[PDB]
Amino acid sequence: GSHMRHRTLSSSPALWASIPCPRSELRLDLVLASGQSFRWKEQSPAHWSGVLADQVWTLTQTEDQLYCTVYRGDDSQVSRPTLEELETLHKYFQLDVSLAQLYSHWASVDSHFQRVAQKFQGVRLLRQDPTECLFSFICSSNNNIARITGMVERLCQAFGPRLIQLDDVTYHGFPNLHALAGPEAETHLRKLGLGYRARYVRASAKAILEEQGGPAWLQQLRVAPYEEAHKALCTLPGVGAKVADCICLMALDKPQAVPVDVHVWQIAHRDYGWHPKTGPSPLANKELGNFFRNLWGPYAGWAQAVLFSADL
Amino acid sequence: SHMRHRTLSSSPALWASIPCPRSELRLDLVLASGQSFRWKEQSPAHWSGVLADQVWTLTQTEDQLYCTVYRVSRPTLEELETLHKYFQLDVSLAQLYSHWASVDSHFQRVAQKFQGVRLLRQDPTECLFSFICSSNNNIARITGMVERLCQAFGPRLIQLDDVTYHGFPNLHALAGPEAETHLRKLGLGYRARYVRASAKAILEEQGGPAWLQQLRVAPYEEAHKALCTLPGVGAKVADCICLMALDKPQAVPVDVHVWQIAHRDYGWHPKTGPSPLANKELGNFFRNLWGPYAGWAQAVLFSADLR
Amino acid sequence: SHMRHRTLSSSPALWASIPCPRSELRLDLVLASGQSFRWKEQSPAHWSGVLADQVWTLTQTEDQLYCTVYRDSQVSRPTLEELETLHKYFQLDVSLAQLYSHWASVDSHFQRVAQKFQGVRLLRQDPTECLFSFICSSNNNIARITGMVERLCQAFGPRLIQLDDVTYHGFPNLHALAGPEAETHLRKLGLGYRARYVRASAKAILEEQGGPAWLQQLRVAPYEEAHKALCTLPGVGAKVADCICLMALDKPQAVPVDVHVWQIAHRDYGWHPKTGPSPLANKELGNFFRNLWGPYAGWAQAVLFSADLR
Ligand SMILES: Ic1ccc(Nc2nc(C3CC3)nc3ccccc23)cc1
Ligand SMILES: Ic1ccc(Nc2nc(C3CC3)nc3ccccc23)cc1
Ligand code: NI
Repeated sequence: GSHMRHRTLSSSPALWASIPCPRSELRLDLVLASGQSFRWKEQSPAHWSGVLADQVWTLTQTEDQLYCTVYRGDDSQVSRPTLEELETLHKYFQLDVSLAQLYSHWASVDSHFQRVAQKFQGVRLLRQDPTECLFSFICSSNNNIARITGMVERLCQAFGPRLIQLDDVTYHGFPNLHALAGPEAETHLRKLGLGYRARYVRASAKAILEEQGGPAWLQQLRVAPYEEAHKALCTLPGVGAKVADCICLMALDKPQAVPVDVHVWQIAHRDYGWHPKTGPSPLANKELGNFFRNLWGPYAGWAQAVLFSADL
Repeated sequence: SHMRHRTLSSSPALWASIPCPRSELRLDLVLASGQSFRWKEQSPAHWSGVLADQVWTLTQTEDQLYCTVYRVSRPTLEELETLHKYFQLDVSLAQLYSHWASVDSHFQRVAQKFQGVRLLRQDPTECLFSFICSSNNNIARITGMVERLCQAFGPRLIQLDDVTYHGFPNLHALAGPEAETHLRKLGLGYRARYVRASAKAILEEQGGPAWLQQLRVAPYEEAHKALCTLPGVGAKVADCICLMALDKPQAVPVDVHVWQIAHRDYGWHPKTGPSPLANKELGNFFRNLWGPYAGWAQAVLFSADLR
Repeated sequence: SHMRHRTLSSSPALWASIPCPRSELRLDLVLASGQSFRWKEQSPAHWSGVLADQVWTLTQTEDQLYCTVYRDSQVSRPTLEELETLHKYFQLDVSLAQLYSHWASVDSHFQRVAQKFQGVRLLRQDPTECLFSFICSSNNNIARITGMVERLCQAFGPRLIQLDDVTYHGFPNLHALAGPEAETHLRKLGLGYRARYVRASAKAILEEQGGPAWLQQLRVAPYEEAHKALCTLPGVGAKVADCICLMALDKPQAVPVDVHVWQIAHRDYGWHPKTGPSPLANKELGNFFRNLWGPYAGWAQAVLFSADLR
């Protein structure tokens, strides 16, 4: 292992900065391991360590403050987070968005939400890098949080740049398309236990580079309307309506995207008495997405995240 | 002299008791569960509110219902009897709970923690205009509208602490030319017109209160149809009044809340989303399951769902 | 009686052990979850009841199943053959850890519920006892059936032993339940209409089917043949026949369906018939759970029942 160690607050308070953030606007423990991102681990209690854009971070919070420290993978000396680095963290947690106001609105139109959301405040959507989000959720088919976390970790060690080692944890940045598109990529990824998903990863990387003109295409979908972005993602190998809706909600700034599968069907039927007006089909899935947009409004995906967090 | 809300230890000379197990009646489940909007717990375990132009305070032990009335004398026999009628204590809740539990496994699991849920026997006039006055969302907003309505149009009875108690208005007061303008200011919106119109309609039809009293004796089906001819009264409101004021224990008021319970807890779908015909079907389902006190069994499930 | 219910600290000379993880068997989830109606927790963590005309007390640690047997005879610790009949009764040859894994892999709902409810397995019951027990199961709950079976056994079954104020009787044979008095007697013991089905089914197995060797033939016969054969008996429909199949005739795929399974299926799985409870829709719901969980569907059901009853 490495002589360099995971930081805690009160081990090294010189190296931590703070963002003013109520625990009611963000609970790290509900957002960082609830199946949005698969790159955060609680390495010591209340201290969440993980990768953002080829930098490792540790995060912890009091009732009113979000405390962050950053580790850089170069000669540069151990330093407290910069202003620009704090701003990318403010963007990542979309803290511009008032969760208090959204919770109020959903509770006003949905009695079920009002009962369940009391114990589950500070559930918001991370704003993820599209590349990371796409290839993460391509590995999401027929999977659970624990197994995906493993696949993504091994995928990053194999294809992503080595950043730094803290204790016995070696941190890698998320691979670029070129690394995942290479001739060995599928064989290698299959060894790492991706199974059939290994093909979709290589094929989607090749497709975006050759057919769509690189990662600037995923950035175009961030600006494009929800419907255009969703259809465009669904043309990729391994990406159907569910995965396209996850990416839309979590990386392409489409707060109205409602990823539908057996889990959402179960909630809808049990808690709302919903049946299709036309069992899961492509058309009924779209109908159930529309139902939740009609009920909750243009941040329907965000309301869904609160119900998922409350069901788990 | 400044008069205060009584407690049982403070002035026990002025309290009478009715023998009543806490299993036959829990005041805390019945008096602020959206049947009546005129009871507040002004001090702990002590419920104060208006019955027929008199203020009462109510509290209970495990075996006794303690009541005091403000008109300095203890409640009379006739006054105790109107309170016995109000809580319909002739009806054995122990026997009903037994019967429902015997035919309904779900009820048996849920009703354990929620004993003493019964239906108040409300004045028809107060019940009708209370439930017309509701957007039918929340207890708090209706409680406000009814309180302000009573201060504006009802006779002043007494003041206890900083609470001024008014009796419910008579039909004449709600039927007047000013009634709609006034009620609109009190925030009723378009419902203010249905209140005035329904008051006029009931007065026009024989004796005002005497018509609603006829519906109390009339069969459930006749009473329900008759209420539905009133401005602002549909099947749901007519079923509330039937169950709560017209002695129709089989009345099952149906809306999205009952649909949710029925579907989730009983696996019920219509055999023909909410429609008038499907709502009637769901009412029939619960009468078939629970029997002639279906409305009372419903009240237990509502009390157990809200907690 | 001068003879008392044993506890593990009171008389450890008379107890033997079977190596058995609490993850493979929780007595407290299996012995009063409506499979058998003959086990009571007479002292905490100590389950006393009848197996094959012998009384047992059972208790467990995290890794061991501790058993003592009461036989007049010299007070002795359980024999090897007696331990083996207990190993058969709990079907401990079957890996519950492997089955739980398989069900959890194909069913997210099961995975959430089965965490707190491990060691739910199916007892292997005597067919006669299971048949007449579950004939009394129509329009009934665990508490009321436990009473009917207890009174039935005292009235018609041989006295085995008394421990404290509890007199233990073996289950009656068919001949005892088939007599001219049987229905009148059983009606007094509070069985109601079920008293008729008990006498009639006893008569039917003796006269029409050639005695209890018929129930042993159904244990060897395929599920579907055994089920149809049970359904020819008075008071045995699809639900009771499926209970007997699962709990006594070694048919792990049998899924007893009634209003209780309908409720779980609809609420927890969003299932509707691809067509309210009917004979055909009940069969459809049984097929749904066999399709989902595989050939041990009945065992997976038992886990959900144990988790629903809490
Ligand atoms: I709002 C929200 C929050 C979290 C996630 N998480 C995941 N959603 C799904 C299905 C339900 C779409 N499947 C997954 C499988 C494995 C891991 C994470 C998953 C999706 C949407
Ligand atoms: I796997 C399994 C586990 C326990 C039981 N128990 C019982 N199942 C039923 C209906 C639901 C089939 N009804 C009963 C009535 C009374 C007592 C016990 C009963 C059945 C199957
Ligand atoms: Ni349904």
